Amino acid sequence: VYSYTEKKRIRKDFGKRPQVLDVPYLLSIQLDSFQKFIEQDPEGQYGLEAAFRSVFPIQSYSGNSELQYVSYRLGEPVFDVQECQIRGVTYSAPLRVKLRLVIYEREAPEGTVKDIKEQEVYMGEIPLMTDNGTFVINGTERVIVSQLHRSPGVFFDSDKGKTHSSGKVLYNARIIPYRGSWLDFEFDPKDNLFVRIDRRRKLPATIILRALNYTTEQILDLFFEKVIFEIRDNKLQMELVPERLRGETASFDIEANGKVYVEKGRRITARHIRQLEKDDVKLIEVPVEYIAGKVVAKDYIDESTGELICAANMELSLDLLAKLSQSGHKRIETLFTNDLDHGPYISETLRVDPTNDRLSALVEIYRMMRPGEPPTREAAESLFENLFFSEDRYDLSAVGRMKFNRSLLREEIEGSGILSKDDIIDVMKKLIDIRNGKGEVDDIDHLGNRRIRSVGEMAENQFRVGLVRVERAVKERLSLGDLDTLMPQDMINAKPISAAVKEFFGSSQLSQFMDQNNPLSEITHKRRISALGPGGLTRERAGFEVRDVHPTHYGRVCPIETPEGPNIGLINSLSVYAQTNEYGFLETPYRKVTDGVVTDEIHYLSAIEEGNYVIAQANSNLDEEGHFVEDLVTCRSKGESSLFSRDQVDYMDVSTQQVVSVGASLIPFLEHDDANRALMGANMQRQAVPTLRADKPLVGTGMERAVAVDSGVTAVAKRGGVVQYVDASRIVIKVNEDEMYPGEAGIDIYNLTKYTRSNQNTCINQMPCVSLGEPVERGDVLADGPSTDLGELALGQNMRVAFMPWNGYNFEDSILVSERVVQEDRFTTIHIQELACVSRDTKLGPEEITADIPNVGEAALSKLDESGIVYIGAEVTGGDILVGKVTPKDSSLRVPNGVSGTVIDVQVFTRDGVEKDKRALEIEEMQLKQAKKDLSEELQILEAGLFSRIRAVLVAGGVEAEKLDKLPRDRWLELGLTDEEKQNQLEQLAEQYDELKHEFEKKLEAKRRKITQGDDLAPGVLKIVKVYLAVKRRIQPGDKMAGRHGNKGVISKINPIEDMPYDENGTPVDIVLNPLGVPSRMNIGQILETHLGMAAKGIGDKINAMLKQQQEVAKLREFIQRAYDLGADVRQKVDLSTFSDEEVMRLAENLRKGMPIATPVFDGAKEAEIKELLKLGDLPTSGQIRLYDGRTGEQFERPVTVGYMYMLKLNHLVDDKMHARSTGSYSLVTQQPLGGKAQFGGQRFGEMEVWALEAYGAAYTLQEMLTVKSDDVNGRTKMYKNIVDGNHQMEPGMPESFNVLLKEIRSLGINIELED
Amino acid sequence: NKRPLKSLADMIKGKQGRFRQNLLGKRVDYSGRSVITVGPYLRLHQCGLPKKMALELFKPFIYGKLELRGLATTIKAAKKMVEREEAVVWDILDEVIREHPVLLNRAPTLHRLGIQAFEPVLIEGKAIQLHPLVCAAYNADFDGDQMAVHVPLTLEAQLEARALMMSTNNILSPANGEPIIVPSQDVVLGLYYMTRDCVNAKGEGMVLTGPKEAERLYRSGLASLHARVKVRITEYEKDANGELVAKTSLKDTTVGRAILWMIVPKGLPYSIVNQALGKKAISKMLNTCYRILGLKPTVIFADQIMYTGFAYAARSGASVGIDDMVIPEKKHEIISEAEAEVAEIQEQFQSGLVTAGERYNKVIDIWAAANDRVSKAMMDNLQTETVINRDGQEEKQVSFNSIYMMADSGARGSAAQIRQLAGMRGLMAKPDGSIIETPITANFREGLNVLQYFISTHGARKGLADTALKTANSGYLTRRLVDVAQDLVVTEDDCGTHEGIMMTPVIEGGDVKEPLRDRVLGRVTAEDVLKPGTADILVPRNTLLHEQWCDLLEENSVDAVKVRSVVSCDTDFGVCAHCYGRDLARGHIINKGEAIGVIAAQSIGEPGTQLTMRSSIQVKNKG
DNA sequence: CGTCCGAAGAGATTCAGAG
DNA sequence: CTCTGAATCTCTTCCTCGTGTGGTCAGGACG
RNA sequence: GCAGAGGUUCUAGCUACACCCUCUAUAAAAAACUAAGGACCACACGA
Ligand SMILES: [Mg+2]
Repeated sequence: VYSYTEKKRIRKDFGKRPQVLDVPYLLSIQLDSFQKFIEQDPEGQYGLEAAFRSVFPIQSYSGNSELQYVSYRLGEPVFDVQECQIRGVTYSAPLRVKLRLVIYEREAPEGTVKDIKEQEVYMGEIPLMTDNGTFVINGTERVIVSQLHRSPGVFFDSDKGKTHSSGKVLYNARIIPYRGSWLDFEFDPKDNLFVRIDRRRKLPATIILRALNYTTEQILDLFFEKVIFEIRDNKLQMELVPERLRGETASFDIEANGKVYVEKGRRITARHIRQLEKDDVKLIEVPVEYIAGKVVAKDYIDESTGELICAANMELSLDLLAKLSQSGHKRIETLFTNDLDHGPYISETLRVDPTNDRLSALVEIYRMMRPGEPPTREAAESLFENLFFSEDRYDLSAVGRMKFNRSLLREEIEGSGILSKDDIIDVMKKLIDIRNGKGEVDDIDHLGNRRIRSVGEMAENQFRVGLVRVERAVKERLSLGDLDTLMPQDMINAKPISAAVKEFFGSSQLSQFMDQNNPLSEITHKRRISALGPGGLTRERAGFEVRDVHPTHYGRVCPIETPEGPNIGLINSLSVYAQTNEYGFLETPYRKVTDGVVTDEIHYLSAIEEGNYVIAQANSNLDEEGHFVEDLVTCRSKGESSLFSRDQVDYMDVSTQQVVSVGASLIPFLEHDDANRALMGANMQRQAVPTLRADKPLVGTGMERAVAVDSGVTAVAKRGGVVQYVDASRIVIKVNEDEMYPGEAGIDIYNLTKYTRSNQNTCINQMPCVSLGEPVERGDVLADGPSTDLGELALGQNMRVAFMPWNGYNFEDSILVSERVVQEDRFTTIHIQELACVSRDTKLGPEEITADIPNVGEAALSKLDESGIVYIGAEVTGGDILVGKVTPKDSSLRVPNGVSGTVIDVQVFTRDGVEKDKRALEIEEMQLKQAKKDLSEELQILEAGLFSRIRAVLVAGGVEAEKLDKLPRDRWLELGLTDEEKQNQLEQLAEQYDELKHEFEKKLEAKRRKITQGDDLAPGVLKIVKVYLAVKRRIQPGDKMAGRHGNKGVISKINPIEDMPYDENGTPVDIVLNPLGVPSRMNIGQILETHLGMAAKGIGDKINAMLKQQQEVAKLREFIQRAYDLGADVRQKVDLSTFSDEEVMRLAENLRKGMPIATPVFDGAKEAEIKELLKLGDLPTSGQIRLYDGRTGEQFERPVTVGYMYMLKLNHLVDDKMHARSTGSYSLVTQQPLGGKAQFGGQRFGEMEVWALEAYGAAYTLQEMLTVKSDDVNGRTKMYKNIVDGNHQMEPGMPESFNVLLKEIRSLGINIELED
Repeated sequence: NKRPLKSLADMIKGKQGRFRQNLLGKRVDYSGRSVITVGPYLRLHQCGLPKKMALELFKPFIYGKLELRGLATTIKAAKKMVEREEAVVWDILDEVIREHPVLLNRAPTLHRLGIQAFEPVLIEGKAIQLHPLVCAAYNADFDGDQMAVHVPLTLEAQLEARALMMSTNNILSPANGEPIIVPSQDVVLGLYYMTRDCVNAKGEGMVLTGPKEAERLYRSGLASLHARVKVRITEYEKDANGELVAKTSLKDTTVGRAILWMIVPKGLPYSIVNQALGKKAISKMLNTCYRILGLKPTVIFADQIMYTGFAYAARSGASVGIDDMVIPEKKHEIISEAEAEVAEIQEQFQSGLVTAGERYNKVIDIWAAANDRVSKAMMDNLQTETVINRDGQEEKQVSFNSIYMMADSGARGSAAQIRQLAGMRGLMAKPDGSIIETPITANFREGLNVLQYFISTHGARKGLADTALKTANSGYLTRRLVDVAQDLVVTEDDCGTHEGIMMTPVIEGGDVKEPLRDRVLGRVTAEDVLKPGTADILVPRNTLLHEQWCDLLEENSVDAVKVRSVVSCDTDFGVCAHCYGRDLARGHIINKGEAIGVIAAQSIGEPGTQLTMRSSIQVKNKG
């Protein structure tokens, strides 16, 4: 079965591998994340709830006052998305929050409250995301990109190599929290374990143990293994265990139980260990010289006086041995030191550490944290407990605790957010073990250590910041507050929380201005995964490691779609099938592999557990039983590609498109072109400008439909049915009876967005894709949005391309374009400009907007209306006047020079209080008329639908066809119908219609007030006039045109069609590319794409030939079936007999322009399949044909390659780039060019160009262009007067920038002057 | 915004400080930018330029001419006339662009030739047209590359731009004497296709009166472009004291090589156009033309050779296709042998005969051997497989395949860049640089496995990040090099210093990396060189070593030549001309004054972007 | 109506080993 | 016991130009 | 045409980069005409 719109033009899909999992909703990463944030979560986890619950204690200091959160509910947005975008206001929901204030009696903490005050308070103003997963901040559609940052937890880095400049590897452990203070435990080059908290001065890390209420004895009991020594008559008989002898040297002669085991100079072999274990030796005599090298563990005092004979952790000498022997210390505890692995590291720190008590440790920590002031014991204790033992000032998220327990190999998954003594000692023990050799350091770039912070998590963090900021003020106010003297609304204000949220959403390191020029651009910018951002590595601070792709990126982050330049690999996109785990990690679908069967069950796997199993390659053949036909299959066990037997395999890739993202998946033959060319092609697809009439690509991937549907550019059908009425501005869908709810179903109305200004000044145009009466199913495409054709993403426009040099006009990378392309408007793109005029307050009276402008001609004022605003639809040109504004004593807005076009609409916003001019009244009246017309249209349409609902029910059980036509349709409650459930349904519809009639005038009045009320504007402005200019930029020499395979070039010449190379058929090639760019830049995919497009157009031409002549539908059906079969078995498998025999004609007419072919990313068309496809048509199997010269007329030898490759048109048009300037306004430093942009500017003759002129014998052109052309005011004036005089003579003078430098150096206090 | 606020020292230091932002290099007026266009019809002394850009840049000149001719009484009326773009304004504009050079300027001006002068040719459009030859000098693409145009104002500025900065005056790069305007990518391919031969081509065998008859036969279509035919040529040589003598002979050649003969100037011999004429051959041709004919004949010859190369590359139709890249028939058996060998090595490791390290080394070695074998098989299939007759039984010739012609000619491509298309792509390394044990066996003509493409994108991301870091490192190095320099200019003409450095061809254990001919060329000796005959003044003490002297040195078999080094110069606050040597951009001694510190710094720093980041003694030959 | 609140190297700075 | 060399700590950049956007001391009321 | 004002237009026009005429304390026979301001930080992208 196929969808009806798919029946219109069904895409020939290659790919032998059968798909098991349908492509997920590409915008899930944003929509699902925000649905988690704004949702009311009863569990109070993950949402505005956790944020309120985490910060709602409100405990007064000795005031018995408490305020608690009870519930909240986001209000309905004041303005709809379209209304907020046109007004410039944010799309936000008022945050109705219900709060309960309770006051307890004094000195009665356990007593009940004396009064309860519950009320709903408006705090904050939280913006919402549209159905397309994008915010609207200030009239701009702004999207928040998900941030990939190092997850909270513990990571044992190395910093191997450069440190200490001796090859000695250091080891450090960072306790990175979600919010709080970092805690790094580093090693001194002399193997001393230091602590570095918040990257402050290095400190002996043993001080933190003392700060955690631990003495030396406890520290050595935790971090070292006690060895018991017994004083005996036989020279202090020593107790040794078998395990401690492994890896030891010949310390002495081991003789126990009157038997010798190991002699002098004999290594302790495992055989010796086994035989002494069989003998079970426990006590071994040791020479007194050996104990000198041991270190005491615990303190010892004599039993007579109790004085300190020997403290803990110092070397033992002969005098110490004599003192402990004479005292009578029978039991002696010593540390087990093994320089091989179990080396001493805490002991060295304790030698370095001069602190012996917890108070001294706290004092030193305070000194190293807050120096310059005398610390206090209470102050130090408070600082430490607020720094590590306090939830408010320090917290690890559930992901942080999970990572902590993963790295520490703990058992529990969850735990307290704050740390503890056990956590610190466990981290130190693991760091010590890493130093010893057991265990391995972790990789920061691993996706198991870098989670993804979505928009919901960022918004929750900013909300928590706002809540704590207002909590500080509430606590401060409540200290002196009085009970029962105020409403629970004065202490909390929406101002700071709203300011924080608005600042985050509008101006942030991550609040990216959405590049809304392509559906692919929107779909890949909302899925963008940036490492940069708040709480993230910066570009300069980012290492080479982070930029560079990790083996664990497979299936999680696309390794092909990254922005080249300053941030390469830092803003990498997310692969098509990857989804974010509930802890922020990146999962990946993976088919479970059973005993030998590749089972269809899809198990999402994170990066940490991917290594544990072995992953099979997607390009592994199966025998339809899940059995690899392939006894050894290539696999990815631990990030290493290696052949594995079938029985070894534990998991398989979900499909062949897993690794690539949506931006890189749409490139056909991605398996052929080079990775750099693939990267550039994926990047350039995001910046193609929509053509006027977008058309499907002849060769594609099959994800274009998925990208177009998933993105919000098109108008998908939420409910199926039939198209009752279709219009270029609206589409009405009559929902089917089996797809509509019993109540309030009616029919669906879709208001397609007409020509609207976009973020990159392009047209967001939606054209209907259906006619009247066309059946439509659920989730179907109805309107072809920008760069969309028949529900398929149509970025550019495919055309004939011949690969051959042509007189140098395609010299190295330039593109040659025929006159035929320009003639048929293939690349004419509508650009909507936003020329906004503002009337601010001015001294000595304000400025008017009337048409009275002095020192101007009547011709310029002819376009403007009587009130000084350009007539809608007027075709203005460069330098023309749009709206007449004169300042009090000629500041009217004018079209910028060069740009032209016709005004599409002029919207005016006027603040309340100032009377609106004639044009504003006319526009407001037309807006009211349009709103009333739309409301009446929906009134009549929904009334017709509801009557059809009623009439259909009234065909049985009291049917009166004649009686219905008699009485007017307004009243039907008097009709006689059986007292059954049908009568109840009619009564329900009648009551609903009555309530709707009551609400109709209310909402109409609300709309009238919305269009009447003065729109909020910036302070000190009268009214703002926005004029939208539609520029139709045709293709021109210099316009940057680029295909999908990384081949980019500027159009050199628009060559007349008569000069184009034509084949024997006479059809001239539309574009003549350069073959020389194929071998070096290995974009060989474009050659495969060219051949497949040639085959597709051959099929289309055969269909056209058998369609232009009146042929039987049987011939069309058999040819279409032959085309869709195409030899080698494919997943497509479309049968033409199941069609209705008249939609076959529609299909053939839709394939007249070319056969649509889908080439999946990594299992697309092979060379044999393409050759067979060429053989299907009249075209040769070689793919290249003889072409005759356009001018000479004789065929080119060595027949050239032609085909219809899908090449885009990037938005880097030459029209934008022209920046010529002679003289203009100057800067502060008096550098004349004034930072060239829209502002009329000269290009920075930078330091490199100055060096270049210095290398030449240039001292006059350089001098003129560094002095008289740039900043010398007298010099500039004299040069201008001289050139207009005709004498090109330079009056040198001196650059004013040097005078500025002299003044700045003098202002420092350094006299710098010149000698005369 | 919680950011450090700029102080009185933050605006005197750093990139954004007053020095490097407003004094060292400052924005200028009379400047415009646009994307660039090829426009092969131009000559390198001129460039295309849009009408709007010429109107805006030359506004003061247009105002002055309007005032002089009385079209507008006042600047104000003339400015209104320029806004109206009245037809009279365009005619005035054509007068101020007759001989007014403009300085084409690409943004990353790495070396001296980054900015060059051009006579603007008014074109309708909005894209600057840059001559194809100077694109290599500019390192400029046609992929959205934009370059600024600056208008010299004063007579001194325009005059020195014409005399020095013109592309006609910049033929040899300052880094080395080799030409910089050499046919680079497409014209070289056209010449290479032109100068070849089929062993059996249409119109092969008949004798031709001259190049005119060769053109007549080719254009009429009755003789193939490259067919081995004897032609009669009037080869001109200047073996006399500047006089050109004529030598007429029947040199066996092809039609295509005879076509180029009318392009080359008189002085050049025919032995330079009788080869396949790749990139290196054309570079040597242009260098010989510059060293023999001079500058103007070299410019005219370069323009004509560009024209013919483009025209006959268009006529060639040197396309690219799937059948143009051939898979070796032995590639499958080489892959099978490599798989068998790695299986044997793994089996040996499993038993324990070979541990991990030696197993890894063995696998890497055998995979490299298989890669070399498949590369050789690919080259044999790509240059030897071609079978074509000679009106007889059987013969084998050098291939005319599209990719082989586009790679062997040096037009664009290399050995690895052609291996990655038909042969095994090779062992591809991980981010850390350690080689993946199992290579990317599949090539680009065939598909790539998902893991194979993952390793490929590992390498590609490594290369892209390396380039991104390396361009910044090279820019910093260029800045340091320029600034340790820029006080060193040629202040004197000679110092009479006998000191110097003994120039000797460099040997690093292998063959001669650089012969003494190309190492001492253009430098003035310090003491008289002598041949095996003692007390022989083969070259006097203070004579510049031009091409003739170096050629004489090779045939006299000199070993070490003491030469005057700039280090040994005793001149204060500069160096003398003799101690420096040839300008490396003009065929004469360095001019007294020219700044050579900045030239040297730019020459050193320009290839920084092209750099990278990471027994027994046996006699070789008889002697 | 105006006015007062990572990384990479160099060099200085401790800092230390050995008679 | 006073310097020696050596580890430690602190400074100083770390390309070069374009083109679109958006955010920015924020005195505030009283004589 | 260098310090000011007036003139036929259109409040005001004396070279202000700036457009016509008069003279040194007085205002009109006269058509082409008029305006001299403007930073930093972030994001994305191109080479
Ligand atoms: Mg380029």
